[PDB]
Amino acid sequence: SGKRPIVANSIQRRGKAKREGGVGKKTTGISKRRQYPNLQKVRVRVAGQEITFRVAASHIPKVYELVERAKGLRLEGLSPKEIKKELL
Amino acid sequence: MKVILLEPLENLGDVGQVVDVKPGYARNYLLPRGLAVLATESNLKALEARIRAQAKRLAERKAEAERLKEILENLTLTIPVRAGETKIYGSVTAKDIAEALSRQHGITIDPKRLALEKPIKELGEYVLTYKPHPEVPIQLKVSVV
RNA sequence: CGCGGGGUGGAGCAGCCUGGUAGCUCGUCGGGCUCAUAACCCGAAGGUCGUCGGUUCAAAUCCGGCCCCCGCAACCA
RNA sequence: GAGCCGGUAGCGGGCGUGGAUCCCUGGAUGUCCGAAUGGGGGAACCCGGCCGGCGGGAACGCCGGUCACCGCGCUUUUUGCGCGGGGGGAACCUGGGGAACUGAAACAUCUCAGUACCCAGAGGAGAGGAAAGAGAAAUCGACUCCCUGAGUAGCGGCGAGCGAAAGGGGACCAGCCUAAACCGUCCGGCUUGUCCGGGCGGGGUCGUGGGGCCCUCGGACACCGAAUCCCCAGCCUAGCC
RNA sequence: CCCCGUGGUUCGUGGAGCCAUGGGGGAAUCUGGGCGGACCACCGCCUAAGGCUAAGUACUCCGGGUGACCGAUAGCGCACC
RNA sequence: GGAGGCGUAGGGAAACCGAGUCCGAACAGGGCGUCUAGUCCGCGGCCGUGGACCCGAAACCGGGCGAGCUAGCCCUGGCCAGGGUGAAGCUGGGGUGAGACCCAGUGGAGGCCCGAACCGGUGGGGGAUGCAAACCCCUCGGAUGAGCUGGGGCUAGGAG
RNA sequence: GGCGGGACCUAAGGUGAAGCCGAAAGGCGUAGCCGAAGGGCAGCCGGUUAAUAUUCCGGCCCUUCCCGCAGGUGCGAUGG
RNA sequence: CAGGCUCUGGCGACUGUUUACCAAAAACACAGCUCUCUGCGAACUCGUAAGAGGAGGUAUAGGGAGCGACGCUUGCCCGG
RNA sequence: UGGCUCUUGGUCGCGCCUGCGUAGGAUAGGUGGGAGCCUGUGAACCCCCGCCUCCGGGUGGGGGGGAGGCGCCGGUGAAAUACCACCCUGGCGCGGCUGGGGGCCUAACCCUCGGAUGGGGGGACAGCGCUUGGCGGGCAGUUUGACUGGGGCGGUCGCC
RNA sequence: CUGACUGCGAGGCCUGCAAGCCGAGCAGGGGCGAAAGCCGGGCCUAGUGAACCGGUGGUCCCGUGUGGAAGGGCCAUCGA
Ligand SMILES: [Mg+2]
Ligand SMILES: [Mg+2]
Ligand SMILES: [Mg+2]
Ligand SMILES: [Mg+2]
Ligand SMILES: [Mg+2]
Ligand SMILES: [Mg+2]
Ligand SMILES: [Mg+2]
Ligand SMILES: [Mg+2]
Ligand SMILES: [Mg+2]
Ligand SMILES: [Mg+2]
Ligand SMILES: [Mg+2]
Ligand SMILES: [Mg+2]
Ligand SMILES: [Mg+2]
Ligand SMILES: [Mg+2]
Ligand SMILES: [Mg+2]
Ligand SMILES: [Mg+2]
Ligand SMILES: [Mg+2]
Ligand SMILES: [Mg+2]
Ligand SMILES: [Mg+2]
Ligand SMILES: [Mg+2]
Ligand SMILES: [Mg+2]
Ligand SMILES: [Mg+2]
Ligand SMILES: [Mg+2]
Ligand SMILES: [Mg+2]
Ligand SMILES: [Mg+2]
Ligand SMILES: [Mg+2]
Ligand SMILES: [Mg+2]
Ligand SMILES: [Mg+2]
Ligand SMILES: [Mg+2]
Ligand SMILES: [Mg+2]
Ligand SMILES: [Mg+2]
Ligand SMILES: [Mg+2]
Ligand SMILES: [Mg+2]
Ligand SMILES: [Mg+2]
Ligand SMILES: [Mg+2]
Ligand SMILES: [Mg+2]
Ligand SMILES: [Mg+2]
Ligand SMILES: [Mg+2]
Ligand SMILES: [Mg+2]
Ligand SMILES: [Mg+2]
Ligand SMILES: [Mg+2]
Ligand SMILES: [Mg+2]
Ligand SMILES: [Mg+2]
Ligand SMILES: [Mg+2]
Ligand SMILES: [Mg+2]
Ligand SMILES: [Mg+2]
Ligand SMILES: [Mg+2]
Ligand SMILES: [Mg+2]
Ligand SMILES: [Mg+2]
Ligand SMILES: [Mg+2]
Ligand SMILES: [Mg+2]
Ligand SMILES: [Mg+2]
Ligand SMILES: [Mg+2]
Ligand SMILES: [Mg+2]
Ligand SMILES: [Mg+2]
Ligand SMILES: [Mg+2]
Ligand SMILES: [Mg+2]
Ligand SMILES: [Mg+2]
Ligand SMILES: [Mg+2]
Ligand SMILES: [Mg+2]
Ligand SMILES: [Mg+2]
Ligand SMILES: [Mg+2]
Ligand SMILES: [Mg+2]
Ligand SMILES: [Mg+2]
Ligand SMILES: [Mg+2]
Ligand SMILES: [Mg+2]
Ligand SMILES: [Mg+2]
Ligand SMILES: [Mg+2]
Ligand SMILES: [Mg+2]
Ligand SMILES: [Mg+2]
Ligand SMILES: [Mg+2]
Ligand SMILES: [Mg+2]
Ligand SMILES: [Mg+2]
Ligand SMILES: [Mg+2]
Ligand SMILES: [Mg+2]
Ligand SMILES: [Mg+2]
Ligand SMILES: [Mg+2]
Ligand SMILES: [Mg+2]
Ligand SMILES: [Mg+2]
Ligand SMILES: [Mg+2]
Ligand SMILES: [Mg+2]
Ligand SMILES: [Mg+2]
Ligand SMILES: [Mg+2]
Ligand SMILES: [Mg+2]
Ligand SMILES: [Mg+2]
Ligand SMILES: [Mg+2]
Ligand SMILES: [Mg+2]
Ligand SMILES: [Mg+2]
Ligand SMILES: [Mg+2]
Ligand SMILES: [Mg+2]
Ligand SMILES: [Mg+2]
Ligand SMILES: [Mg+2]
Ligand SMILES: [Mg+2]
Ligand SMILES: [Mg+2]
Ligand SMILES: [Mg+2]
Ligand SMILES: [Mg+2]
Ligand SMILES: [Mg+2]
Ligand SMILES: [Mg+2]
Ligand SMILES: [Mg+2]
Ligand SMILES: [Mg+2]
Ligand SMILES: [Mg+2]
Ligand SMILES: [Mg+2]
Ligand SMILES: [Mg+2]
Ligand SMILES: [Mg+2]
Ligand SMILES: [Mg+2]
Ligand SMILES: [Mg+2]
Ligand SMILES: [Mg+2]
Ligand SMILES: [Mg+2]
Ligand SMILES: [Mg+2]
Ligand SMILES: [Mg+2]
Ligand SMILES: [Mg+2]
Ligand SMILES: [Mg+2]
Ligand SMILES: [Mg+2]
Ligand SMILES: [Mg+2]
Ligand SMILES: [Mg+2]
Ligand SMILES: [Mg+2]
Ligand SMILES: [Mg+2]
Ligand SMILES: [Mg+2]
Ligand SMILES: [Mg+2]
Ligand SMILES: [Mg+2]
Ligand SMILES: [Mg+2]
Ligand SMILES: [Mg+2]
Ligand SMILES: [Mg+2]
Ligand SMILES: [Mg+2]
Ligand SMILES: [Mg+2]
Ligand SMILES: [Mg+2]
Ligand SMILES: [Mg+2]
Ligand SMILES: [Mg+2]
Ligand SMILES: [Mg+2]
Ligand SMILES: [Mg+2]
Ligand SMILES: [Mg+2]
Ligand SMILES: [Mg+2]
Ligand SMILES: [Mg+2]
Ligand SMILES: [Mg+2]
Ligand SMILES: [Mg+2]
Ligand SMILES: [Mg+2]
Ligand SMILES: [Mg+2]
Ligand SMILES: [Mg+2]
Ligand SMILES: [Mg+2]
Ligand SMILES: [Mg+2]
Ligand SMILES: [Mg+2]
Ligand SMILES: [Mg+2]
Ligand SMILES: [Mg+2]
Ligand SMILES: [Mg+2]
Ligand SMILES: [Mg+2]
Ligand SMILES: [Mg+2]
Ligand SMILES: [Mg+2]
Ligand SMILES: [Mg+2]
Ligand SMILES: [Mg+2]
Ligand SMILES: [Mg+2]
Ligand SMILES: [Mg+2]
Ligand SMILES: [Mg+2]
Ligand SMILES: [Mg+2]
Ligand SMILES: [Mg+2]
Ligand SMILES: [Mg+2]
Ligand SMILES: [Mg+2]
Ligand SMILES: [Mg+2]
Ligand SMILES: [Mg+2]
Ligand SMILES: [Mg+2]
Ligand SMILES: [Mg+2]
Ligand SMILES: [Mg+2]
Ligand SMILES: [Mg+2]
Ligand SMILES: [Mg+2]
Ligand SMILES: [Mg+2]
Ligand SMILES: [Mg+2]
Ligand SMILES: [Mg+2]
Ligand SMILES: [Mg+2]
Ligand SMILES: [Mg+2]
Ligand SMILES: [Mg+2]
Ligand SMILES: [Mg+2]
Ligand SMILES: [Mg+2]
Ligand SMILES: [Mg+2]
Ligand SMILES: [Mg+2]
Ligand SMILES: [Mg+2]
Ligand SMILES: [Mg+2]
Ligand SMILES: [Mg+2]
Ligand SMILES: [Mg+2]
Ligand SMILES: [Mg+2]
Ligand SMILES: [Mg+2]
Ligand SMILES: [Mg+2]
Ligand SMILES: [Mg+2]
Ligand SMILES: [Mg+2]
Ligand SMILES: [Mg+2]
Ligand SMILES: [Mg+2]
Ligand SMILES: [Mg+2]
Ligand SMILES: [Mg+2]
Ligand SMILES: [Mg+2]
Ligand SMILES: [Mg+2]
Ligand SMILES: [Mg+2]
Ligand SMILES: [Mg+2]
Ligand SMILES: [Mg+2]
Ligand SMILES: [Mg+2]
Ligand SMILES: [Mg+2]
Ligand SMILES: [Mg+2]
Ligand SMILES: [Mg+2]
Ligand SMILES: [Mg+2]
Ligand SMILES: [Mg+2]
Ligand SMILES: [Mg+2]
Ligand SMILES: [Mg+2]
Ligand SMILES: [Mg+2]
Ligand SMILES: [Mg+2]
Ligand SMILES: [Mg+2]
Ligand SMILES: [Mg+2]
Ligand SMILES: [Mg+2]
Ligand SMILES: [Mg+2]
Ligand SMILES: [Mg+2]
Ligand SMILES: [Mg+2]
Ligand SMILES: [Mg+2]
Ligand SMILES: [Mg+2]
Ligand SMILES: [Mg+2]
Ligand SMILES: [Mg+2]
Ligand SMILES: [Mg+2]
Ligand SMILES: [Mg+2]
Ligand SMILES: [Mg+2]
Ligand SMILES: [Mg+2]
Ligand SMILES: [Mg+2]
Ligand SMILES: [Mg+2]
Ligand SMILES: [Mg+2]
Ligand SMILES: [Mg+2]
Ligand SMILES: [Mg+2]
Ligand SMILES: [Mg+2]
Ligand SMILES: [Mg+2]
Ligand SMILES: [Mg+2]
Ligand SMILES: [Mg+2]
Ligand SMILES: [Mg+2]
Ligand SMILES: [Mg+2]
Ligand SMILES: [Mg+2]
Ligand SMILES: [Mg+2]
Ligand SMILES: [Mg+2]
Ligand SMILES: [Mg+2]
Ligand SMILES: [Mg+2]
Ligand SMILES: [Mg+2]
Ligand SMILES: [Mg+2]
Ligand SMILES: [Mg+2]
Ligand SMILES: [Mg+2]
Ligand SMILES: [Mg+2]
Ligand SMILES: [Mg+2]
Ligand SMILES: [Mg+2]
Ligand SMILES: [Mg+2]
Ligand SMILES: [Mg+2]
Ligand SMILES: [Mg+2]
Ligand SMILES: [Mg+2]
Ligand SMILES: [Mg+2]
Ligand SMILES: [Mg+2]
Ligand SMILES: [Mg+2]
Ligand SMILES: [Mg+2]
Ligand SMILES: [Mg+2]
Ligand SMILES: [Mg+2]
Ligand SMILES: [Mg+2]
Ligand SMILES: [Mg+2]
Ligand SMILES: [Mg+2]
Ligand SMILES: [Mg+2]
Ligand SMILES: [Mg+2]
Ligand SMILES: [Mg+2]
Ligand SMILES: [Mg+2]
Ligand SMILES: [Mg+2]
Ligand SMILES: [Mg+2]
Ligand SMILES: [Mg+2]
Ligand SMILES: [Mg+2]
Ligand SMILES: [Mg+2]
Ligand SMILES: [Mg+2]
Ligand SMILES: [Mg+2]
Ligand SMILES: [Mg+2]
Ligand SMILES: [Mg+2]
Ligand SMILES: [Mg+2]
Ligand SMILES: [Mg+2]
Ligand SMILES: [Mg+2]
Ligand SMILES: [Mg+2]
Ligand SMILES: [Mg+2]
Ligand SMILES: [Mg+2]
Ligand SMILES: [Mg+2]
Ligand SMILES: [Mg+2]
Ligand SMILES: [Mg+2]
Ligand SMILES: [Mg+2]
Ligand SMILES: [Mg+2]
Ligand SMILES: [Mg+2]
Ligand SMILES: [Mg+2]
Ligand SMILES: [Mg+2]
Ligand SMILES: [Mg+2]
Ligand SMILES: [Mg+2]
Ligand SMILES: [Mg+2]
Ligand SMILES: [Mg+2]
Ligand SMILES: [Mg+2]
Ligand SMILES: [Mg+2]
Ligand SMILES: [Mg+2]
């Protein structure tokens, strides 16, 4: 999946194997294949409660940057999932 | 990573600093324990504030130091309070040293920022050392009688 | 094709570092010794050290090219 | 404007110039099933909560109302209340996935073809759209569609095949709003600050570069103007001469 | 932005740029930054990483009009319950 | 409606030149080209692209539909006339130092025996436009088991 | 009302709050809910109709529920 | 209604299983032997995944393979 | 994707040291300069210490000691033996860049414990993402010629 | 001594096409020979391979806004 601040699906783009010179020629073999987004979990606190993020490796920082913006935010209310959501 | 730490560590350094560490050390330790903080744009500036605020602050106090430093130098506090022929009937403290000053002129001064251990019980004239700033000492002339 | 490392006694290899050095095993002949092959002991012959050119006082040695076998992957319309 | 109680005659019995049947518009009523939505389930059935009613009526039954889930917003968490989603549609449209036969006179690159089909979503269309454009003219000026450019330029086991764009001719014609600097205010947090952040309001939108703040111009009634709003013409949903 | 893997384009790795982007590294705010088919210089063009926008276009469930269209083995599978 | 197309000039890979031009040192030779044709519409014959005269595969691929037949398992129930044989164990007696062991009685074991239901399908005949798209008669196999059977439910197409 | 099923229970399975997974469609899943030819539950004998009958009738017998009374006791649950 | 018996070979130990509809067997299966993988979030299988089976099992267990009651036995070769 | 620590490599700069056939008196990597060079910018002879070895000498660090010490040519080898310079072969001390190996830790990530903000095991490993090369009928798509007194097998396939 | 030439090539043989073969003479520039003249390999008929893709040398040419460069073309030759 893709899920979080990430915003990245999983693109199906082929991988074609070839045999060759480049200084004599270059020929082929080709098939569809699915490229996945490097993707990790990120646990963080945010007031009370924990809260995980199924984010891509790229935007791991964005998530911390989000908790920083959350300090300026008024939250609580037994909001486990609810925080994440209201957490933009 | 760039991070601004809020705690001295033999590791990285004294508080308020800003040092590069590997993101891990930040993400999974320093940052959440709170020993350090993501040095975002906001924080770097929130640190300007934290500086400028006390920075100009102290200088503006030292201001009111060269203010007293000039008055307190060209002046002697004549302190009339009964006394034997050498010793004093009772005693003069900084508190008194202070009120006499705040009356005999109107200049207010913190009694504590005034070097004097045991109260004066001798009769005579002295010069006690006042200190609102650790780089602005003031020799205060006086005269119990 | 470019990459790598060698052509040393009748057989190879050590010597090629970091120049001042041909020795090893078996083999050939002779001698010693055994019933005897043989083991064993003494001694000797059999190498432009692939080749030519160059450094150096001095090379198998360092360097160029060449002649050849081995190996490396990689290309073949 | 004379008949009428469908197709549908007959048994039986009615209605119409006190203007019926019939046609157009609006409203009413609308069992159960179906997105199906109180809960269940083998659609068209079965069982129940709360409130009010019906019967002698507390047991039973029936009637009226109401009670799924999900998103967004007020609700202080709360529990609420409010607007929205759900499902369907011939073809058309966009997006996420996506073949093989067959062709190459075999076949693997290649072709068929981003077609067939599956999925989600849009709507009377959909997509695209005001230049980080094109490309050689010190030129053009959003997007879309048609003609042409052109079977060109190219791509290609240089095979089989595939196959542009600019430019010109037409249709249509339209441009706009934000983000940020800076200013104001509401709330939170905290190492109370000349701060950090979140929300709301002002401000601002460009490539002759534009915008912000500061100073000078006078800063203006004027000037432009909706793709939102109102009314009207016209038009369609019965007829008439 | 450069690199690795790909997709789009006429472009099948080709001297391969442009648009897009799964992985890695990772800026700047106009003396900025993209592009004009590798690259470099010169000279031009253009301002990315927010959004909306009518008409001209496509379709025929539906109603109407018309035919060198059919006439019941034809014409829609069905003129007909 | 002149955008656009074809035609008016060729030769050369091109740069280029032009009634020429290319090869070449060549005013040798030689290739190709000069001494003009064309286009627009109708019609016909053929060619290319599309299913391209018509009817016919065995196949392949995409999405769906099937385990109410059959196969396996899961859940819960049901069924197996009658007869036979007589294991261990136990009781008792014998036996020995104690015992193994012996005998009798008792007992009721078993993918045990005979054989109906029920589950098969061995050989023969019959049937062969059938009673029947697998039947019929004789015969034969299993029959407390790895048994048979009702109801509920699960697994499927390169999959079960 | 008593037979069978339902206003009872749970089985395999199914479904499916929570939770997890997946390009979409979807896949898995605790509780719970559904799911029976299993558990649970009150009717027998006889008569009668052209045609039904533990269903109508006759005799005899029983269950749950509501209300009231009399008597009795800490009563009380999806929890043990 | 209701066994023809005997002797002697082959195959397969045995009861079972099978080509629904031309093959019931000497074919499969079987108890049993051997090799081998697997230390538990097991190995292996299904699934893109989550997950599930394995097993709520733990090497006297589980997967894979061959041989196939029982008796006697199972030689030499590690170049490919 | 992290904290600590030991250990080791490449490579560059700096610093410093090693590389001993006769010969010349000599155990002088190279080439070139220049007769002069050290010592109070405290020397020779001698005690202590590190490192090398060709077993002699060599070089660096602590003291006694005191104004004395080396070179040159002749000699001599292939070259000259003070001193200064660029550099080589090999190595040591510093920092820069950069990698390989061991150990420990816990907080990522993973497992687990009658909820746990927690505790226990694992641990920067494993899982997963991108990329590398490999093994790979488990699976997929295809290919596997024509002549031919039928096909196959055999023979043949172009040129003189 | 190096005509085992360079630039051509009238005209034919042969032939479905593609290909194969013989060739006078012209220019350049040269070898042998006194000269006439002969020499564009070998007495002759076998000793071979279209196209495409690519390599090395060269060179009037092309070079994506311009100048270069990348690459390509042309000539020569190479890998069946
Ligand atoms: Mg996820
Ligand atoms: Mg991404
Ligand atoms: Mg998605
Ligand atoms: Mg790949
Ligand atoms: Mg190349
Ligand atoms: Mg190719
Ligand atoms: Mg293909
Ligand atoms: Mg394919
Ligand atoms: Mg993490
Ligand atoms: Mg969460
Ligand atoms: Mg990254
Ligand atoms: Mg914030
Ligand atoms: Mg809440
Ligand atoms: Mg809550
Ligand atoms: Mg939400
Ligand atoms: Mg809110
Ligand atoms: Mg990191
Ligand atoms: Mg006094
Ligand atoms: Mg007195
Ligand atoms: Mg006062
Ligand atoms: Mg004051
Ligand atoms: Mg004061
Ligand atoms: Mg100070
Ligand atoms: Mg090598
Ligand atoms: Mg040898
Ligand atoms: Mg040897
Ligand atoms: Mg040796
Ligand atoms: Mg010997
Ligand atoms: Mg010899
Ligand atoms: Mg030799
Ligand atoms: Mg010799
Ligand atoms: Mg050989
Ligand atoms: Mg060999
Ligand atoms: Mg080798
Ligand atoms: Mg009428
Ligand atoms: Mg009527
Ligand atoms: Mg009627
Ligand atoms: Mg009627
Ligand atoms: Mg009538
Ligand atoms: Mg009538
Ligand atoms: Mg009548
Ligand atoms: Mg009428
Ligand atoms: Mg009528
Ligand atoms: Mg109506
Ligand atoms: Mg009503
Ligand atoms: Mg309903
Ligand atoms: Mg409702
Ligand atoms: Mg429902
Ligand atoms: Mg009520
Ligand atoms: Mg009532
Ligand atoms: Mg209603
Ligand atoms: Mg109700
Ligand atoms: Mg929900
Ligand atoms: Mg909701
Ligand atoms: Mg709202
Ligand atoms: Mg809400
Ligand atoms: Mg409200
Ligand atoms: Mg509010
Ligand atoms: Mg709420
Ligand atoms: Mg309230
Ligand atoms: Mg609330
Ligand atoms: Mg509500
Ligand atoms: Mg509610
Ligand atoms: Mg509302
Ligand atoms: Mg809607
Ligand atoms: Mg819709
Ligand atoms: Mg698409
Ligand atoms: Mg897609
Ligand atoms: Mg095929
Ligand atoms: Mg074929
Ligand atoms: Mg295609
Ligand atoms: Mg599509
Ligand atoms: Mg959706
Ligand atoms: Mg829809
Ligand atoms: Mg539109
Ligand atoms: Mg749009
Ligand atoms: Mg704009
Ligand atoms: Mg195509
Ligand atoms: Mg086409
Ligand atoms: Mg076009
Ligand atoms: Mg145009
Ligand atoms: Mg136009
Ligand atoms: Mg028009
Ligand atoms: Mg316009
Ligand atoms: Mg604010
Ligand atoms: Mg907000
Ligand atoms: Mg604002
Ligand atoms: Mg605003
Ligand atoms: Mg505005
Ligand atoms: Mg303005
Ligand atoms: Mg703009
Ligand atoms: Mg400006
Ligand atoms: Mg202003
Ligand atoms: Mg004014
Ligand atoms: Mg103004
Ligand atoms: Mg507007
Ligand atoms: Mg009208
Ligand atoms: Mg009307
Ligand atoms: Mg009238
Ligand atoms: Mg770029
Ligand atoms: Mg990569
Ligand atoms: Mg790669
Ligand atoms: Mg790329
Ligand atoms: Mg694609
Ligand atoms: Mg492509
Ligand atoms: Mg194309
Ligand atoms: Mg392509
Ligand atoms: Mg490309
Ligand atoms: Mg790009
Ligand atoms: Mg990317
Ligand atoms: Mg760009
Ligand atoms: Mg451009
Ligand atoms: Mg360019
Ligand atoms: Mg531009
Ligand atoms: Mg722009
Ligand atoms: Mg921008
Ligand atoms: Mg913009
Ligand atoms: Mg825009
Ligand atoms: Mg945009
Ligand atoms: Mg639009
Ligand atoms: Mg139209
Ligand atoms: Mg019509
Ligand atoms: Mg009509
Ligand atoms: Mg008509
Ligand atoms: Mg007609
Ligand atoms: Mg008919
Ligand atoms: Mg018909
Ligand atoms: Mg007729
Ligand atoms: Mg007919
Ligand atoms: Mg129709
Ligand atoms: Mg019809
Ligand atoms: Mg009908
Ligand atoms: Mg009909
Ligand atoms: Mg031409
Ligand atoms: Mg001529
Ligand atoms: Mg001719
Ligand atoms: Mg001519
Ligand atoms: Mg001619
Ligand atoms: Mg002509
Ligand atoms: Mg014509
Ligand atoms: Mg024609
Ligand atoms: Mg033709
Ligand atoms: Mg054609
Ligand atoms: Mg056909
Ligand atoms: Mg035809
Ligand atoms: Mg045709
Ligand atoms: Mg079945
Ligand atoms: Mg059956
Ligand atoms: Mg029995
Ligand atoms: Mg007995
Ligand atoms: Mg006894
Ligand atoms: Mg006994
Ligand atoms: Mg007895
Ligand atoms: Mg016994
Ligand atoms: Mg006994
Ligand atoms: Mg007995
Ligand atoms: Mg017995
Ligand atoms: Mg008995
Ligand atoms: Mg039996
Ligand atoms: Mg038997
Ligand atoms: Mg029976
Ligand atoms: Mg039977
Ligand atoms: Mg039978
Ligand atoms: Mg039979
Ligand atoms: Mg049979
Ligand atoms: Mg038979
Ligand atoms: Mg028969
Ligand atoms: Mg018959
Ligand atoms: Mg018959
Ligand atoms: Mg029988
Ligand atoms: Mg039997
Ligand atoms: Mg059964
Ligand atoms: Mg059963
Ligand atoms: Mg049933
Ligand atoms: Mg199939
Ligand atoms: Mg299929
Ligand atoms: Mg299979
Ligand atoms: Mg299978
Ligand atoms: Mg009963
Ligand atoms: Mg009942
Ligand atoms: Mg129930
Ligand atoms: Mg039930
Ligand atoms: Mg239940
Ligand atoms: Mg269950
Ligand atoms: Mg789902
Ligand atoms: Mg979903
Ligand atoms: Mg499910
Ligand atoms: Mg159900
Ligand atoms: Mg139930
Ligand atoms: Mg029951
Ligand atoms: Mg029952
Ligand atoms: Mg009873
Ligand atoms: Mg009764
Ligand atoms: Mg009874
Ligand atoms: Mg009856
Ligand atoms: Mg009764
Ligand atoms: Mg009690
Ligand atoms: Mg109590
Ligand atoms: Mg109780
Ligand atoms: Mg009998
Ligand atoms: Mg018998
Ligand atoms: Mg007999
Ligand atoms: Mg027998
Ligand atoms: Mg058998
Ligand atoms: Mg046997
Ligand atoms: Mg049996
Ligand atoms: Mg079976
Ligand atoms: Mg059978
Ligand atoms: Mg059977
Ligand atoms: Mg059959
Ligand atoms: Mg069959
Ligand atoms: Mg049998
Ligand atoms: Mg079988
Ligand atoms: Mg076994
Ligand atoms: Mg055995
Ligand atoms: Mg093991
Ligand atoms: Mg598998
Ligand atoms: Mg798998
Ligand atoms: Mg498990
Ligand atoms: Mg289990
Ligand atoms: Mg085993
Ligand atoms: Mg034996
Ligand atoms: Mg054996
Ligand atoms: Mg033997
Ligand atoms: Mg072997
Ligand atoms: Mg071995
Ligand atoms: Mg071996
Ligand atoms: Mg790693
Ligand atoms: Mg040396
Ligand atoms: Mg020597
Ligand atoms: Mg001498
Ligand atoms: Mg010098
Ligand atoms: Mg000199
Ligand atoms: Mg001199
Ligand atoms: Mg010196
Ligand atoms: Mg000196
Ligand atoms: Mg020493
Ligand atoms: Mg030395
Ligand atoms: Mg000298
Ligand atoms: Mg010297
Ligand atoms: Mg350091
Ligand atoms: Mg280092
Ligand atoms: Mg370093
Ligand atoms: Mg380490
Ligand atoms: Mg450890
Ligand atoms: Mg520990
Ligand atoms: Mg630990
Ligand atoms: Mg701890
Ligand atoms: Mg992690
Ligand atoms: Mg926890
Ligand atoms: Mg934790
Ligand atoms: Mg823990
Ligand atoms: Mg732990
Ligand atoms: Mg540990
Ligand atoms: Mg480890
Ligand atoms: Mg790792
Ligand atoms: Mg292998
Ligand atoms: Mg294999
Ligand atoms: Mg392979
Ligand atoms: Mg293979
Ligand atoms: Mg295959
Ligand atoms: Mg194919
Ligand atoms: Mg082939
Ligand atoms: Mg043939
Ligand atoms: Mg033949
Ligand atoms: Mg014949
Ligand atoms: Mg053959
Ligand atoms: Mg020939
Ligand atoms: Mg000719
Ligand atoms: Mg010819
Ligand atoms: Mg020839
Ligand atoms: Mg010929
Ligand atoms: Mg000859
Ligand atoms: Mg001939
Ligand atoms: Mg080809
Ligand atoms: Mg070429
Ligand atoms: Mg050139
Ligand atoms: Mg030329
Ligand atoms: Mg040029
Ligand atoms: Mg040029
Ligand atoms: Mg261009
Ligand atoms: Mg130009
Ligand atoms: Mg250029
Ligand atoms: Mg070139
Ligand atoms: Mg070239």
